[PDB]
Amino acid sequence: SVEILLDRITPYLLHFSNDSVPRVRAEALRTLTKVLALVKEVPRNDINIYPEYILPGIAHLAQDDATIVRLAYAENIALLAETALRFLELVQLKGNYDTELQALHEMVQQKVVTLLSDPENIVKQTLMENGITRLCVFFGRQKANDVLLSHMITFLNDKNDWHLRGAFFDSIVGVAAYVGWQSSSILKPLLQQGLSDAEEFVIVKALYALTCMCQLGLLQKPHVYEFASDIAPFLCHPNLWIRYGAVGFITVVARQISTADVYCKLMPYLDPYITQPIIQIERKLVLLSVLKEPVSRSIFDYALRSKDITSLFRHLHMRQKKRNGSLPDCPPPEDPAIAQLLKKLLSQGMTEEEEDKLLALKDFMMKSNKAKANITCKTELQQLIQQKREQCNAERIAKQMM
Amino acid sequence: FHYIYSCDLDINVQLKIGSLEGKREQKSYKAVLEDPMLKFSGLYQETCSDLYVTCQVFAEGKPLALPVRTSYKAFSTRWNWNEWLKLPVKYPDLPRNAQVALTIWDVYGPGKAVPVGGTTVSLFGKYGMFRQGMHDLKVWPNVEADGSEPTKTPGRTQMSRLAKLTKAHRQGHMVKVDWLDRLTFREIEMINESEKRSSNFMYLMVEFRCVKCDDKEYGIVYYEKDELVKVPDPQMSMENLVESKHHKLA
Amino acid sequence: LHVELPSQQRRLRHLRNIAARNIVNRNGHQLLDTYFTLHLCSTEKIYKEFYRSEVIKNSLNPTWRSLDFGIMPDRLDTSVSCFVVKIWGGKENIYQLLIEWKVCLDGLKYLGQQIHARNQNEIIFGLNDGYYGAPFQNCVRNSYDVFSLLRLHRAQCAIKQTQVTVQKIGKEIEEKLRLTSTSNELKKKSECLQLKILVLQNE
Amino acid sequence: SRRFIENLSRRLKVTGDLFDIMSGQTDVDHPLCEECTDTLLDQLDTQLNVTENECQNYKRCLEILEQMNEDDSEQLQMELKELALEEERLIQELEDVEKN
Repeated sequence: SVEILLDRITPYLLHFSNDSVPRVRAEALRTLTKVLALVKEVPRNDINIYPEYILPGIAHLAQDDATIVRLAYAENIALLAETALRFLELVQLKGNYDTELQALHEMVQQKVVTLLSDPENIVKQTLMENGITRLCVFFGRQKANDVLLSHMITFLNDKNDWHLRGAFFDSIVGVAAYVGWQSSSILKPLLQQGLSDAEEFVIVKALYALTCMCQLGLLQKPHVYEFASDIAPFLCHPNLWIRYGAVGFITVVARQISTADVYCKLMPYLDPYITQPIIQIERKLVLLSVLKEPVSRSIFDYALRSKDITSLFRHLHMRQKKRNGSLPDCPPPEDPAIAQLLKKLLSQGMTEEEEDKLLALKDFMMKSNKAKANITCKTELQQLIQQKREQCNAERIAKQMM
Repeated sequence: FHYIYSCDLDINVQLKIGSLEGKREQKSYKAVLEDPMLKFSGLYQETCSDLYVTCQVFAEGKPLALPVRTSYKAFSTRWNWNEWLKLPVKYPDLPRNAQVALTIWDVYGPGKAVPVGGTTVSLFGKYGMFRQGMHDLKVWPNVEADGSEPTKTPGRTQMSRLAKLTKAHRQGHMVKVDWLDRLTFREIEMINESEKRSSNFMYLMVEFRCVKCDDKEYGIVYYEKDELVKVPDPQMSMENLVESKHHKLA
Repeated sequence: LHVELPSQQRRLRHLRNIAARNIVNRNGHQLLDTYFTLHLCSTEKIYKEFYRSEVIKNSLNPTWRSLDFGIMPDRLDTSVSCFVVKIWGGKENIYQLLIEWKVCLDGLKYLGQQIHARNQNEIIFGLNDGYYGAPFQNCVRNSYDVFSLLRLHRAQCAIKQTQVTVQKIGKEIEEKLRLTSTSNELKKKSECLQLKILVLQNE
Repeated sequence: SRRFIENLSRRLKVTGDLFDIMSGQTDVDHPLCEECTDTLLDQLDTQLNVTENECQNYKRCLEILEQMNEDDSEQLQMELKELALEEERLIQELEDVEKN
C-alpha cells in the first residue's frame, strides 16, 4: 500500500543514495524514482514530503564526483519533478497552492540550470536527451527565454566536441516551440551558423531541426525564404546525407506555403539544380529523381582544402564571366600558385558545370574553411592466475625437455 | 605477470573502428520495383557508402550510456575508419558482463537510417580480463546490435586451434625457434585469410587500447573492493531512518 | 504594474494567459484532465471556438500555455473587448464542460502579478501588465501632433489597401493554375510512369 | 457553473473618446509619445515597402503565367500509353533476365 511505501521503503532508499559505490547510488536513485510513482494517495503525515524530504535529500546527486551519479540524476530529474507536481494535486483534495507551486518551480529551475553548466558534456547531453522541453513547464515563458535558451546557446561555442552541438540542434525544437516567437530572432543566426559547420553530421542535424521547426510553423515567412535560398545549393553537395536533408526541408516548405508562394519563390530558387521542371514538389520521389549530379568528392575536397580560397573563387568566377559573355577574355592569374592549383583541379576533369556548382556553394565553402582552420573479482583473478601458472609450468617443462 | 585493476584505472575506455571487410548482399528486381526508395538507398549506389558505426555499452540487458557516432569520413574503395572513438563509460564503472554493441548504418531515404549489420563482443572475456589487441568481430546482417544478455547477435564464436596456440606463443609458452615460426606465422596469416574469404558473413575489425600512457606490458583484470548471542540480529545498533523521516517532516 | 487611470486600452490583444482555480469535480474527488476553448461573444450567438489548449493531465488548478496575440495575428479580430471562456474536464478522452464565462476585460479587477483565487470554479486571466480576477511634472513627455497622427493613420490605410490587392492577385494566380490542374493530373501520371520506367531501366 | 462580468472637460472627453475609437478600429494602442510615434512610423514605412515589393513580384509572376498556355490532353494520353507499353516490355525483359 501507499502508506507502507512512504513510511518504510523511501527512508531506506534515500540512505542508499549516500553509499560509496557509484552504481549503488544510481540504482538507489532509479528505485526511489520508480517507487514514488506508484503512490496515488497522500497520507496525512506525507502532506509535504516532496519539498522537505525527497528533493532536498537527492539534491547532492547533482554534483557528485562520479559521472554515473550525475547521469542518473540528469535522466531521472524530468520524472521526479513531474511526480512532485501531481503529488501537490492529491494534497489539494485533502499554505496557498500558488506559493507551493512557485517554490517547487524555483527548485526545479535551479537544479536544471545547475545540470546544464557541468564540466562534462555527457551530463549536459543526457539532460537534453530525457526531458529538457518537459521541465520547460517549471520555468515559464520568460524565465525559459532568458535562462534556458541562453544556457543552451553557449553549447555552439564548443569547437572540440561536435556531439554537443548535434545534441543542441536535435533538442532545440521543443524549447523554441515552448518559448514562442520572442526567440525566433535569436535562433536564426545560430541555425545559419550550423549549416556551415566543420563537421557534416552537425549540418545534417541542423537541416533536420530546420525542417521540424518549419513544419510546426515556427519560422517567419522571409526567414523561410532566406533559408530556402541558402539551402538550395546543398542539392549538389558531394555528401549524400546533406543532399537528402536539403530535399526533405525543401519538400516540407513546398507543402507549408501556398501554391502561389511555391510558384513565385521556391521554384525560381530550385531552377539550377533540377534537370526538368516538376509539379509534385511535396512528393519526395519526384524531387530526388530529377536532381542533377553532385560535385565529385575529389574536386570538392581539392578546392575546399587548398589555401587562398578567395583567389581561387575569384579566378573561377572570372572564368565563368568569360564563359557567359560577361567579359571578352579571361586573363591569367597573378599568383603562380593559383595557376598551378587551377591546373591540378582541371586535370581531375572538373567540368564547367562543376565550376558553376562550386561557385554556387562558395558561401558555404569559405565559412567552413575558416572555421575548420581555427578548430566475481577474486575468483576470476584466481582462475586467471591459475591458468597463467599452468601455462608457465607446461612452458618451462617443454623448454627444458627441448 | 603484471596488471592494473579496473577499479584503480580511472580513464575513458577507448575503441578503434577498423575496416568492415566483407561482401554485402543485394535484393532482387521486384524489391526495387515495389519500393522505388531502394534505388536512392545507400546500398544501391555503385561506390562504397558512407556508413557510420554507433557504439553503446550495455550491462544486464540495460543500456549504460548514450551511443557514440563516428566522425564523418568519405570512402572511395574501402571502409577504413581508423578512428579512435571515446566511450562515455570508464573502467571502474564497467560491470563484469559488460558488452559493447556496435551497429552499422546507411541511408535509406530523406531523414531515415537503416541498420546494415550488428555485432556484440564482450569486454571482460574469460578469466576476467579486458580484451585487447585487434579482434575481428562477426557481423549479423540486417539486425541492430542486440544488447540483451545472453546476446542474440554474438561477435566471436582448425582455425580455433591456431588461435589458442598463437596466444601461447607470445605469452612465452612455446618452444623457441626463429625460422620455423617466421614461416609458420605467414602460414597462419594465409589460413586466416582463406577462412575469412570462405565465410559468407561480413567481419568488422576492431582494436582496444593495447598501447596507452602506461607501459603496454600491463593488462587489465576485473576487480572491485566489495555463545552469549545465538539468535541473529543484523541491525542491532544503527539509525532509525523512519524515526528520522518522521522527525524531519513536521 | 497597471496604472489605473483611464484611456489604458485593455483588449484581447494585450491578453496572453489563462488559468483556472479550485475546479470542483462532481464525480467524487478524482483529479481531472482539462483544456479550454475560447469563443467570440454576441447578444444573438456564442460563436465557434478559436483556441484549444493542450491537455493538462491530473490537475484541477491548470495553468495553460501563454496564448500570444490570442491565436496569433492570423485573421483573428484581436480588437474585440468581449469574449467567452469555456473549460472542458474529464478523463480518458471523454470530456464534459464545467465553466462558461462571458467576460468583458474592462470589468476585470486587478491583482498584483500573482495568481490568487478564493471562489470555486474560477478563471484568472493574464494581460501584459499582470493578472486580473473577477469582482467578488518631470516625468511628462510630448505627445504626437495631429499631423503625425494623420500620417500614421494614412500609412496604415495604405498598407491595408496594398495587402488586399495582394490577396486579390494571389487568388487570381491560384485560379489560373486551377484550370491547368486538369492537365496536371495527366502530367502527374506521366511523371510517375517516367520515374518507374527509369528505375526499371537502371535495375 | 456560469458567471458574468466645462469646455476643458468636454475637450478632454472628446480626445479620450477619439483615442478609444482609434484603438478599437486599429491594432495600435493610442496614445503615443513622439519617440514611439517615430519608431512606429519608420516600421510602417518599411512594411509598406515590403508589401509593395511583394505585390510587384506577384504581378511579375502573373505575367509569366499569362504568357503560358494549357497543354493538350491528347498528347499526354499518348505519352501515358507509350510509357505503359515501355513499362510492360521492361517488366518482361526483367523476368527473362532473372530466369536466365
